[PDB]
Amino acid sequence: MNLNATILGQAIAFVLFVLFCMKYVWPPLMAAIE
Repeated sequence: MNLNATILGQAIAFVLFVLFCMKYVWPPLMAAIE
């Protein structure tokens, strides 16, 4: 079942999360710790 778009979109779900951590968490994390 080579449903490309779903595997691609699973990788989107992963990458979007990961970079959202690299951007919407990094600065306030940095401010909190130093």
